[PDB]
Amino acid sequence: RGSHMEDFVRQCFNPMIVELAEKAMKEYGEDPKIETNKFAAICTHLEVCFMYSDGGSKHRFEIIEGRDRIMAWTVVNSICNTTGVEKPKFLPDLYDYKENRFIEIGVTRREVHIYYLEKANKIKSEKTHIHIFSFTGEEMATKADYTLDEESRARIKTRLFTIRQEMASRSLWDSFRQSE
Ligand SMILES: O=C(NC[C@@H]1Cc2ccccc2O1)c1nc([C@@H]2CCCN2C(=O)CSc2ccccc2Cl)[nH]c(=O)c1O
Ligand SMILES: [Mn+2]
Ligand SMILES: [Mn+2]
Repeated sequence: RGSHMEDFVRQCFNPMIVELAEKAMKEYGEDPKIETNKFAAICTHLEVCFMYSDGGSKHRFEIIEGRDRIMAWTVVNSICNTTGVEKPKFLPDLYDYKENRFIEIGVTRREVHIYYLEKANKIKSEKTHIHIFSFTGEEMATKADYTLDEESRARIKTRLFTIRQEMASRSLWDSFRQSE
């Protein structure tokens, strides 16, 4: 079976994002052909991570997401034993070489207050910065430190709203909203 959401995801995101999401889903044992809504969510979260990395200077952000599980952890230990920063219990998404902290990036279809709370409950690591974006343009970061330029975060937000418009124009937004 081939769904509409699957054919939309492959057309919306660039091929480098799609295969990085496909490899990550199969690496954790889930089929992008069937869990199509999470397929869309990983591509979305992945693109936001890359846009976030493009916000600072050239050699400021180190990307951990998208890598294979073993290599993603390899980079973390290298950073930890370089920076003298505690090794996080869970895999983060980035590392800020300027502010010396790992970053967890969240993208939700719900209230930014709600997801931060559960994101901090599962993290339990006080050092890793948390940064949430929403499909409605809201954002909440830890200690209100949003790290990036206003222009850089704004580019992320408008991209997220474009995705929801394209989903809504294909009637796929309602199913995507009720999947999270
Ligand atoms: O890195 C993460 N997980 C490690 C690997 C990576 C990975 C890929 C596939 C399947 C499993 C899987 O686990 C990670 N996980 C999550 C959420 C929270 C509960 C676990 N989760 C998932 O179900 C992953 S789908 C998803 C949905 C929306 C946005 C982003 C994603 Cl990835 N949100 C993150 O922002 C994040 O970075
Ligand atoms: Mn991650
Ligand atoms: Mn994340």
